[PDB]
Amino acid sequence: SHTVKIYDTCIGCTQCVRACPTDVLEMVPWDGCKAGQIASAPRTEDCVGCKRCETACPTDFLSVRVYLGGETTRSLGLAY
Amino acid sequence: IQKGSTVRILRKESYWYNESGTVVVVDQSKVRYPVLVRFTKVNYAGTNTNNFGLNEVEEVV
Amino acid sequence: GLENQVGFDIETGGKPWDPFGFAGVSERNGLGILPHIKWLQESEIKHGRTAMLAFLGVIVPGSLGIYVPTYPQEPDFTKAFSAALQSNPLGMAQIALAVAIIEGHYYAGDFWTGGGDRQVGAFGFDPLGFSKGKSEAAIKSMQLKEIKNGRLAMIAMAAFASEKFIPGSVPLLHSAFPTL
Amino acid sequence: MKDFLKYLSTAPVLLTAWLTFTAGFVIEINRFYPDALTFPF
Amino acid sequence: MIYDSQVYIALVIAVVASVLAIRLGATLYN
Amino acid sequence: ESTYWEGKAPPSVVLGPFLSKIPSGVLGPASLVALIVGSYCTHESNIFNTLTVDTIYPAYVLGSFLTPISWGLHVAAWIQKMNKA
Amino acid sequence: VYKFPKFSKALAEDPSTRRIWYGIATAHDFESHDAMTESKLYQKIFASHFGHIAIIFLWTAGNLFHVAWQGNFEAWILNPLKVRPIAHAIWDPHFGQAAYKAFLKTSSPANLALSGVYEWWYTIGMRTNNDLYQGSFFLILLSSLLLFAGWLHLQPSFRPSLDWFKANEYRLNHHLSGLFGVSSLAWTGHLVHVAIPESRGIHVGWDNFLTVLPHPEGLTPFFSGNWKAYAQNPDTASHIFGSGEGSGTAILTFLGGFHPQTKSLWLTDMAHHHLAIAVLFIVAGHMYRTNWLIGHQMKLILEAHRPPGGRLGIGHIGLYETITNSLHFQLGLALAALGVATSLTAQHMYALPPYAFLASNFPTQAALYTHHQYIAGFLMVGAFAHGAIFFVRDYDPAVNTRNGEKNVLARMLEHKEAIISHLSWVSLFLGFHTLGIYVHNDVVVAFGQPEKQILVEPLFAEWIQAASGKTLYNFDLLLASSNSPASVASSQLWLPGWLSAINDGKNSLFLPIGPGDFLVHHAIALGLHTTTLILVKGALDARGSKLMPDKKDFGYSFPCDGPGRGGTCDISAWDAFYLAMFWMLNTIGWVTFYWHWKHLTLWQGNQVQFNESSNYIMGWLRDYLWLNSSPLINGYNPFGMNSLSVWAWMFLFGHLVWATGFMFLISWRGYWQELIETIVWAHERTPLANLVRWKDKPVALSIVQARLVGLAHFTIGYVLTYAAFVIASTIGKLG
Amino acid sequence: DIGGLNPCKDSEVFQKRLAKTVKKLENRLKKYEEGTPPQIAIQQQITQTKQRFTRYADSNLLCGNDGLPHLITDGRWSHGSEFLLPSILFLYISGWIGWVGRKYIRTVGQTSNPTEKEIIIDVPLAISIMTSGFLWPFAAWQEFLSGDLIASDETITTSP
Ligand code: CLA
Ligand code: CLA
Ligand code: CLA
Ligand code: CLA
Ligand code: CLA
Ligand SMILES: CC1=C(/C=C/C(C)=C/C=C/C(C)=C/C=C/C=C(C)/C=C/C=C(C)/C=C/C2=C(C)CCCC2(C)C)C(C)(C)CCC1
Ligand code: SF4
Repeated sequence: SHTVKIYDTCIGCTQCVRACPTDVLEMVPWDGCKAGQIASAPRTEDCVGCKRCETACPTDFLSVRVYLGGETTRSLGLAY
Repeated sequence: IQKGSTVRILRKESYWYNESGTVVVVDQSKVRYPVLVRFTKVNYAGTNTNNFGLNEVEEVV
Repeated sequence: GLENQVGFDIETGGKPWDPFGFAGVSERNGLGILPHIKWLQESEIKHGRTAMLAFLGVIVPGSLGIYVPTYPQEPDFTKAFSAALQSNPLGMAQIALAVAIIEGHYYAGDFWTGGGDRQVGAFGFDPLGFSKGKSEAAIKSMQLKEIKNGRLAMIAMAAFASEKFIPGSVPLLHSAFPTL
Repeated sequence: MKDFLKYLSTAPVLLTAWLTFTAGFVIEINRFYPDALTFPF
Repeated sequence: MIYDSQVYIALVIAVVASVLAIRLGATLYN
Repeated sequence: ESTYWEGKAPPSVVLGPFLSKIPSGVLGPASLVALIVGSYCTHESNIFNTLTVDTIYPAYVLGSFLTPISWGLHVAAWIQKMNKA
Repeated sequence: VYKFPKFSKALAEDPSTRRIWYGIATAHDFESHDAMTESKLYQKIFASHFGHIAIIFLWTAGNLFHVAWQGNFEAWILNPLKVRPIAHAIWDPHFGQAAYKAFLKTSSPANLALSGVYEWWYTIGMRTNNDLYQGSFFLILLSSLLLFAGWLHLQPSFRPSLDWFKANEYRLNHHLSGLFGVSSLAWTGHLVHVAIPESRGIHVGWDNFLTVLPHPEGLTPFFSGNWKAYAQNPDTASHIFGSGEGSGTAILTFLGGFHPQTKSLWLTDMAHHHLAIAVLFIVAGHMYRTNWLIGHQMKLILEAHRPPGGRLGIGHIGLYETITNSLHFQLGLALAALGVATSLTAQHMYALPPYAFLASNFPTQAALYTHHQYIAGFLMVGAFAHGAIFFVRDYDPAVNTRNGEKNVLARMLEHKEAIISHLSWVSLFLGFHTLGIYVHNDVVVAFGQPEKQILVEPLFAEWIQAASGKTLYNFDLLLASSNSPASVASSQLWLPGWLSAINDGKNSLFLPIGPGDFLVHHAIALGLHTTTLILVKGALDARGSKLMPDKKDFGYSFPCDGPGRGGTCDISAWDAFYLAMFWMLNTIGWVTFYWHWKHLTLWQGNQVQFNESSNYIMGWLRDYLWLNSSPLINGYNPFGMNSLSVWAWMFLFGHLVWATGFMFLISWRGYWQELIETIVWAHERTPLANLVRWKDKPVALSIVQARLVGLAHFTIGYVLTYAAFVIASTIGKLG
Repeated sequence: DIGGLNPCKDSEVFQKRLAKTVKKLENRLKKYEEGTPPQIAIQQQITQTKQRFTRYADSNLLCGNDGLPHLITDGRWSHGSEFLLPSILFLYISGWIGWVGRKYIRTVGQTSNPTEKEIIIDVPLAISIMTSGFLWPFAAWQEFLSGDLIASDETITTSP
C-alpha cells in the first residue's frame, strides 16, 4: 500500500479530503492553523496513488504527500 | 514586519525562495505560519500567495 | 581610488586619465578575475622600466655602433636576439637567469587581488642616494617623472614596432634615427 | 481608428509586418547584389 | 585436425567446469 | 598531522619527515643547483648533441631527472622559508 | 507467488505479472535488497566479479576452440591475403539446398570471422590448430580457477571484511604494479620468446623454450648494461612474416611506422613498448603507503590540495570518504576510464594496425571500429548514469562541507545551473550552425551551383597532421621540417619509420582531411556535447530541482511525480539516462558513418567521392547509404541468394526491432491496461478456457519498464541493422 | 598556398566548372525561340553565372582540387573578407537586436502591467528603443561599468 503523510503546513482547506476518490483522507481537529483542522490519512490501505489529493493542495510545496510503495489489488485499482 | 512590508523568503522549498514579496497580514494568534506574503510571480500551481513563518521571512531595508 | 595614486598630471586635466575605467573593474563582480589597481600599477612600473631599457638598447647599439667585443655587429633588433643567442649562448643564458632571479625575489602575485608587503615598484635599489632625504611631495614628483618617462618609452617602442611592421606609420622616425 | 491601431500593435501583426519587411529587404539586397559569397569590401 | 580424444577430454573438462559453476550458482543462493 | 591549511603557506609537515627539517637556506640553493644540472644534462643528451643508440649516458638521463625534482625542491624551499625554517 | 524475488519481499507480494518483470530488473541492484548489509554487498560483488571473469575466459576459450576445430587457421597462415578466415561451422535445419551451397566453405557451411582473431593470434605466434586448442584448454582451466575462487570467497572463514575491501592503498599498489606492470612484463616475455622467433620462422613452443635463446647474446647485455645489443640488427625491409627470409636478431627496437609486408607495427616495437610500460607501472605501483612505513596516504594528499587563493572552495578534503564509501562513484570513474580507453582502442587500431595482415581485412576493420565505438558510447553513458546514482543515493552534503564552505564536489551543485546553461548554449550553437552549413550546402548543390558551397578547410587539424610529419598541407611546421629541433632530435631513432608511414596514401595513419571532415567533426562535437548535457543535467538535477525539490527522496528511478503542478513526465534521473541513450546512439552512428564512408572511399579508391559529396546531407544519403546498401539488400532476391542473405535478414530484423521500440516509446501505459482488462474479461467469460486461469494477474508494463523495453528494442535494432549494413556493404563492395 | 589550396584565378577545374555550366545553360537556351521571355531569362542566367565566376576569380579566393572557393577562417586578415568582416557585421547586428530587446524588457518591466506590454507592444517606446541600438557596444560597456548589467543574488536557485 502507498504511504500518505500530512505536514504541519496544512491550512485545513479540506480540498484534499473532498478530492480523494477512495476515502483515504479525513479532516481531524487541530490547533496549528486558523481553521483548527488538519488532514489525516487513516485509510491508506485504500490509497490508489492517483495523487488527486495533492493536486488540490494550495500550500506552497504541498501539505499532503503520497509516496508510492508496495502494490495491492486495492492500490492497483483492479476490479478483477 | 507588518502589512505592506517587503520581505525576502528564506524557505528553501519555496517557489519564491530568495525573492521578495509583500506581506498581506501577520497573524497575532498562536498559528505556526502567521506571515501571509503576496508575490507578483505565480508558482507552478498558479497561486501567488503563501503563509510563511516568522523565521522564514527577512524584511528588506 | 585613482585620486590618491601617483600618475596623473596637468596633461590630462587634474583627474586620473582612465577612459575605460579599468582601475575600477577589480571591485566588480567575481572574487578575483580582473587585476587589482596595485597589479596594474606594478605592471606600469615594470613595463615602463623595460621600455626605457629597450629604447636605450635599440638606440645605443643600432645607431651609435657601440658593441660588446665578442658579440654580433647587427644594427637590427629583429635579428640581434637570435644572433646573440647563437654567438654567445652563455651570455644570454646568464641574462635570463638574472632576470628570473630578480623577478622571483620581487614577486608580484598578491597584487592581483590587492595586498602584499611591498609597494608599487619599491624594489629597494637606491645605491646613489637620489631619494636619501627628500620631502614626500618630492618623492611623489620623482615617481611621477619615472612613470611618465616609462609611458613615453612604451610609446617609442610601440612606434618602433609599428614602423617595422607597417612602413610609414611613424613619419619622423627615420628622420630622427637616421641609422637603423 | 483607436482600437484598430491597437490591434495592429499586437504581437502577431507586428511580427508578421517586421518579418515581411525583413525578408523584403534581404531579398532585394540579394536581387541587386546577387551571389555575394564574401564581404564586398 | 584434432582427434576424438582431444575433443572428448575437453568435453569432460568442460563438464567439470559446469559442476563448479552450479556450485558457485547455488552458493550465491536461490 | 592535519595537512589541511588556510594561511599563507602550508605547515612543514606536508614536506614529509625528511624535508620538514631541512633549512630553507639549504633547499633553495640545492633546488637551483639541481635545476641547472638537470637543464644542462637534458641539453647535453639532446638539443646540443642529437641522441643516438650509442650515446645514452645514464648520468645525463639520471641528471635530467633532477629537473622534475628541482621543481619539488624549490617548492619545499619556499614552504620552509615561509614557515620560519 | 511467494519465492521468486527472494531478495525483495515487496515484489514477492505483488499479485500481478509486474513481480516477474521487476524481479529480473532488480536482481543485480544488491544495495536495494531485503536484509542487506555492506559486508554482504562487497562479498557478493566480489563473487560476481569472479564469475564474470570466468565467463569472459570461457568465451575466449570457446572462440579459440571453434577456430581450431571448424576454422581454416592453418590454411590462412599460408595465404593470409586471399584466404578468408572462418569463425565457426553452421548446422541449421531450416537451410535449403541453396543456403547450404552458398554458405558452404571447405567441408561445411561456416561463417567468416570478422573479429580479427586470426590476425591477432597469428601475430602473437600461433601457427597450428593445436596451439589454439592448448589456449582453449588453458582458458577453461583458468575459468575453473576463477569459479573456485568465487565459491571460496563466500565461505565463512574466507569472506573479506569491509576494511580489506576499502583498503585503497594496498589495492592500488597491487593493481598498478602487479596487474599492469607485471602483466606487461610477462607479455614482453611472451612477445620476445615466442612471437619474435615465430615471426622469423623459429618455433618456440612449450618444449624448446628453456633452450632456445630469444637473443643470441642471451641475457648478457641486460645484466652487463649493454642494452643496445638487443636493438642491433632489426628485421630488414624484405622480411617475410613467419619466415626467416630477411629477418633479424633484435628483440627491442625503435623503428616506427609499419612492417613493409604485413603493414602493421613491428613486433620488436611492441615488445619494447610493453617492457617500457611494465617498468613504468611497476615503479608507479610503489607510490601508496603499506605496512612498511613509506608511501602515500591518499587522504592526506586529497586534503592538502586546496588552492591558497581559494577558488575550489576547501579543496578535496571530503573526497576520500566520499569515494571510499560509495561503490557508484568508483563504478562511474571506472566506466568513464574504460570508455575513453576503448575509444582510444578504436581510434588507434585503424590508424596504427597492430596485427599482421589486418589492414587488408576491410570487413574486420569496419566491424572492430564499430564494435569498439559502440562499446565506448555504452561505457560513457554508464559512467554518467552511475554518477547520477551516486548523487541520488550515496552523496552526503555533510561530508563534502566544512563549516559552511563546500568542497570541490559539493561546489558542482552550486553552479549546476551555469554548467547546464553553458552545455545547452554549446549544444545549440553547434547544432544550429552545423545544420545551417549542411542545409546551405544541400540547397546550393541541389540548385545546380556547387561553387557557392561553404567549405571550411580544417586548418587546425591539418596543422596537427603537419606537426607529426605529414608533408601534404605545405605547413613545414615541426616534423614536416628537417631543420626543426623536433626532427633533428629523433632523426636517428624513429622518424624514418614514422615519416615513411604517415606520408603514404595507402595507410589509414592520419587520413587526409577536407571540408567534409570539418563538418562531420563539428557534428560529432555537437553529439558529444548534447549527450553530455543530458547526462550532466540528469546527474546534477538528480537530487532535486524547482519542479521536484525532493527528487532524492524518490530514488534514482521512478516513473514521475504526477499530473498536476504542470505535469511531470520523465523527471527522474533514470529518465535522463534513457533520453541520453538515444543521443549516444545517434553520436556513435555519426562517428561510425563517417569512419565507414571515409574508409570505403579510401579502399575503393574514389576518395574524391567523399571529399565532394560529404559536405551536404543528400551526398551522405545517396552515396553512402543508398549506394552501398545495394549488395546488402540483394542477399536474397526472387531469383536466388548469396552468403550475404543472413545480413539482409538481420537488416530487416533490426528495422523490425527498431519499430517495435517505437511502439513501446510512443504508446504509453493506460492504453494498454484497459486493453489487457478487456482480454482478461474475454478469457474469464469463455468456455473451454475458463479451466485455465493465471496465477499472476496480467497487467500492463510499468512506465519505467516500458521506457526500458522501448529503449532496448531501439538499441538492439539500431546495432543489428548497422552491423548488417556495414559488414554486408564492405563485403559486397570490396569483393 | 594556405593549406595546399590555390587561387581560383589559376584553377583549371574552376574554369571547367564555369564552361560546363555555361554549356548546359546554352543547350537549354537552344530549345526556345527568338527573343521570347524564356530565352531572355536563360541569357540572364548565363550572364549572372559568368559575372559570379569572374567575381569569385578576382576575389583572393582559394580553390581546392574540386574547383570550389574554400574559406580561410584561421583569423588572418589577408582572407579577412570571408569570415572576419561578416563576423563583425553580424556581431554588430545581433548585439543591436539583443540590446534593444533587453532594453524594452527592462523598460516595460517597471510599469503597472509588464506582461500586457509584451503581447501588445508599445510601438512608440519600441521604436524609441530600437533606433537607439546603434550604440550597443558603447551602452554595454557603460552599464557593465556601473553594475547595472548583471544581477547578483536576487536570482532564484533550485533546492540543491
Ligand atoms: C606550476 C608552476 C609553478 C609553480 C606553482 C611555482 C611555485 C613557486 N615558485 Mg616558481 N617557477 C616556475 C614554475 C612554478 N613555480 C618556472 C617554470 C620557473 C622558471 C624556471 C620558476 C622560477 C621561479 C623562481 C626564480 C622563483 C620561484 C619561486 C616560487 C615560489 C613562490 C614565489 C612565486 O610563485 O613566484 C615565482 C612565480 C613564477 C615563476 C611564475 C611561474 C608561472 C608558471 C610558469 C605558470 C604555469 C601555470 C600553468 C597553467 C601550468 C600548466 C599546468 C599543466 C597544463 C601543465 C612558489 C613555490 C620563488 C622561490 O623559490 O621562493 C623561495 C623564486 O624565487 N619560481
Ligand atoms: C561461451 C563460449 C562458447 C560459445 C558462445 C559457443 C557457441 C557454440 N558452440 Mg561451442 N564450445 C565451447 C564454447 C562456446 N561455444 C567450448 C569451450 C567447447 C569445448 C567443450 C565447445 C564445444 C562445442 C561443440 C562440440 C559443439 C559446439 C557448438 C556450438 C554452436 C551451437 C551451440 C551448441 O551446441 O553448444 C554446445 C556447446 C557445448 C557442448 C560446450 C559447452 C560450451 C561452453 C563450455 C559453455 C559456456 C557457457 C556460457 C559461458 C554461459 C552459459 C549460459 C547459460 C547459463 C544459459 C555455437 C556456435 C556445436 C557446433 O559447432 O554446431 C555447429 C557443436 O557441435 N560447441
Ligand atoms: C599483484 C596482485 C594482484 C593482482 C594481479 C590483482 C588482479 C585483479 N584483481 Mg585484485 N587485489 C589485490 C591484488 C591483486 N589483484 C589486493 C592486494 C587487494 C586488496 C587490497 C585486491 C582487491 C581486489 C578487489 C576487491 C577486486 C579485485 C579484482 C581484481 C581483478 C580485476 C578484474 C580483471 O580481470 O582485470 C583485468 C585487467 C587487466 C588485465 C588490465 C586492464 C588494462 C587496462 C584496461 C588498460 C589501461 C592502459 C592505459 C592506461 C589506457 C589509457 C591510455 C593512456 C594514454 C592514459 C584482477 C584479476 C576485482 C575482481 O574482478 O575480482 C575477481 C575486484 O572486485 N582485487
Ligand atoms: C561494469 C559495468 C556496470 C556495472 C557493474 C553495473 C551495475 C549496476 N547497474 Mg549499470 N550500467 C552500465 C554498466 C554497469 N552497471 C552501463 C554501461 C550503462 C549504460 C547502458 C548502465 C546503466 C544503468 C541504469 C540506467 C541503471 C543501472 C543499474 C545498475 C545496478 C543494478 C543493475 C540491475 O538491476 O541490472 C538489471 C539487469 C537487466 C534489466 C538486464 C538488461 C539486459 C539488457 C536489456 C540486454 C539484454 C538484451 C540482449 C542484448 C538480447 C539480444 C537480442 C537478440 C535478438 C540479438 C547495478 C549496481 C540500475 C540501478 O538501480 O542502479 C542503482 C539502473 O537504474 N545501470
Ligand atoms: C514494426 C513495429 C510494430 C509492430 C510489429 C506492431 C505490432 C502490433 N501493434 Mg503496434 N505500434 C507501433 C509499431 C508496431 N506495432 C508503433 C510505432 C505504435 C505507436 C503509435 C504502435 C501502436 C499500437 C497501438 C495503439 C495498438 C497496436 C497494436 C498492435 C498489434 C496488432 C495485433 C497484431 O497484429 O498482433 C500480431 C503480432 C504481430 C503481427 C507482430 C509479428 C508477429 C509475427 C509475425 C507472428 C508471430 C511470431 C512468433 C510468435 C515468434 C515466436 C518465436 C520467438 C519466441 C523467438 C500488434 C502486436 C494494437 C494491439 O494491441 O493489438 C490488437 C493496438 O491497439 N500498436
Ligand atoms: C557524473 C559524475 C561522475 C562521472 C563523471 C564522468 C563520467 C566524467 C567523464 C569525464 C571524462 C571522460 C573526462 C575526459 C577527460 C579527458 C582528458 C582530461 C584528456 C586529456 C588529454 C590530454 C591532456 C592530452 C594532452 C596531449 C595532447 C593533446 C597532444 C599529445 C600529447 C599530450 C598528452 C600532451 C562521477 C562518477 C565521477 C562522480 C559523480 C558525478
Ligand atoms: S492517492 Fe491521493 S487521492 Fe488517491 S487516495 Fe491516496 S490520497 Fe486520496
